[PDB]
Amino acid sequence: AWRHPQFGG
Amino acid sequence: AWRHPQFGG
Amino acid sequence: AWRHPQFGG
Amino acid sequence: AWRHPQFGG
Amino acid sequence: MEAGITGTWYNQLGSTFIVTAGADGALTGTYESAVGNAESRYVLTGRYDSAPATDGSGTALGWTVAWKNNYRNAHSATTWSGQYVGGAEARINTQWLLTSGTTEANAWKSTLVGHDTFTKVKP
Amino acid sequence: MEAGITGTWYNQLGSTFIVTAGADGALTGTYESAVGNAESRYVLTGRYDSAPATDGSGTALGWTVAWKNNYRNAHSATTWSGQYVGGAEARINTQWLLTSGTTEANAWKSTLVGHDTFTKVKP
Amino acid sequence: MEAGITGTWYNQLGSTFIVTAGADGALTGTYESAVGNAESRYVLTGRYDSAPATDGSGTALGWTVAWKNNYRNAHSATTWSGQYVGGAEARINTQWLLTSGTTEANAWKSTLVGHDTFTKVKP
Amino acid sequence: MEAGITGTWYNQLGSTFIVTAGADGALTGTYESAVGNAESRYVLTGRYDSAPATDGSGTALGWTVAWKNNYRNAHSATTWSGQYVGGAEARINTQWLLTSGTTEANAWKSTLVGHDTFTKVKP
Repeated sequence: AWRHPQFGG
Repeated sequence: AWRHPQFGG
Repeated sequence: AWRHPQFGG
Repeated sequence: AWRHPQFGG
Repeated sequence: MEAGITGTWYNQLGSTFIVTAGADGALTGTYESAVGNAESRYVLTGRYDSAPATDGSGTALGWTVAWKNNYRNAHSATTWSGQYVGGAEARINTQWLLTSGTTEANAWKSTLVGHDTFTKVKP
Repeated sequence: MEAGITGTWYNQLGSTFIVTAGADGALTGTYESAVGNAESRYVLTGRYDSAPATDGSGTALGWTVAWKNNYRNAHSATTWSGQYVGGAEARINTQWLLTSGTTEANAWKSTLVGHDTFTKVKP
Repeated sequence: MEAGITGTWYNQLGSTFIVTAGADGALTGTYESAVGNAESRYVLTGRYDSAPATDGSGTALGWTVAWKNNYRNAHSATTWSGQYVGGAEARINTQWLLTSGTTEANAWKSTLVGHDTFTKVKP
Repeated sequence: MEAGITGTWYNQLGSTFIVTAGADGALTGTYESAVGNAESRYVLTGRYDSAPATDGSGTALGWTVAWKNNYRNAHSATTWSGQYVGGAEARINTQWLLTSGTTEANAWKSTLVGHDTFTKVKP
C-alpha cells in the first residue's frame, strides 16, 4: 500500500 | 493484506 | 532457439 | 538445451 | 486430446481445481479454495496442447480465473502456466501471476508471482 | 461488462490480439503474430473483471494461448496476466509466462517470462 | 571486463542506479529513487559476465538491493536480472523480483514482479 | 545481523550454496552445483535485511551468480529473491530469474523463471 522506497517511496 | 480468495480468503 | 510462433516465428 | 551450470550442467 | 487432465486436482494449500479437457484443446471448470463452499467458487477457462510430444515431455497448459463471482469481487485475475506430467503420481506443475487492478501510481504492486503443484490426491 | 476491451489490439512486435469481452467476464478470440496469416493464428480464451472499481483502477484480466493450430504444434502455452487501462491512450499492460512441455530433466528451462503492452493503434 | 556499464543509469520512474563494474565481474554501487536524497539511498551488490560473447549478444548481469539504510527499513529486497546492450542508445533491460519478509500465512503475497529499463540519459 | 544464514545450504537438486552474512547486510560466498567440483564453483554476492521484524516474519534477501569462472562461461546470470525462515527446519524459500545474453532478435527467450528451496540438511 504505502510507497515502497524502490518506487520513490 | 486481507486474505485473497485464491488462498482460502 | 527456433522462432517461437508467439514472436512471429 | 545443453545443461546450464546452475542445474549441475 | 490429453486423457488424464480431466478431473479433480488439489494444490498443497487445500484449493480444488475441477477441470474438463476438451478434444479441441479447451480447459473449462471451476476453482474453489474452500470445501464445496459456493462463495469460494470461481469460473476458470484455459487451453492445453491436445497433441503433445510422445517422447516423455509434459503437456503444456494454462488457465485464468478472474476473482469475481456472485458473492465477491477481489478486482484481480490469476493465470497459471505450466505442464501436466502423467503417471501413477500425476501432477500439474505451474507458475502463476496474480494481477490486481490498480491506479497508475500503484501499478508497481499490481503483480504477484508464485508457484503451485496440483496432484489428484487430497492435499 | 468492460466496454473498451472488445476489439483489435497490437503489441510492440507486430502481433495482433483480437478479442471479444463477454458480459459474463469471458474473453474469447485469436492471437496472430503475423499479418492475417492463417498459419500464425491461434485460439485464445481468458477471463476479466466484469465489474471493476470505479476509482480509476484498471481492469484485471488474463488469457491463455496453447501454441497448436492446424499448421503447427510448438508444444507450449503462454498465459498473459495484466490490466486494461481505458482513456484516449487505452492500453493493456501485461506480464507473461511461456511454458514448454519438457522431460523431467529439462524442466529447469520450461518457463520463460516477459512482458507486453498492447495498444489499439497499429504497432 | 565490460567497458560501458560503470556509470550512472536512470530508469523510467526517475530512480538512479550508480554502479562500478569491477574487472573481476563485481558490480558495486548505490540505488536512489530520489534526487541525491540520502534517506532514499541504498547499497547494491551484483555480478556481471566480464567476458561476453562478441557476436552482438548482450552482457548478462544481476544485482540486489536490501531495503534498509540508516533512515528506514522496508523489510524487503529486490533482485534485478537482465542484460546490458551497448551502443549510442546503451540500455540495461531487466526483470525484477521484490520479496518482502512475511509470516508463513502471508507468504502468498511475499513476491512482486515487474520490469525496468535503464538508460544513461536523464529519465 | 541475521544469525542463522551463515553456513551451507542445499537445494533439492543437489546444488550447494555456501554463504557468509556480514553484519552490514552483505552476503558473500560460492554456489556449486556439484560435489566440491572446482569447475562447478561460482562466486555469489547479495544483500539481506540485517534487522528483520521480530513478529515472526521472514528475513528478506537476494543474491546473484554470473555464470563465469576459470573453466567456463555460460554468458548468463541468475538472481534469487526470497526470504530466510528460522527454526529447527530452517529454510530459504526463493524465486529466481536466469537471464542469458542474447541478440536483440532473440531477447524473447532471454529470461527463465523458477523457484528453489534451500535447507541446511543434505538434499
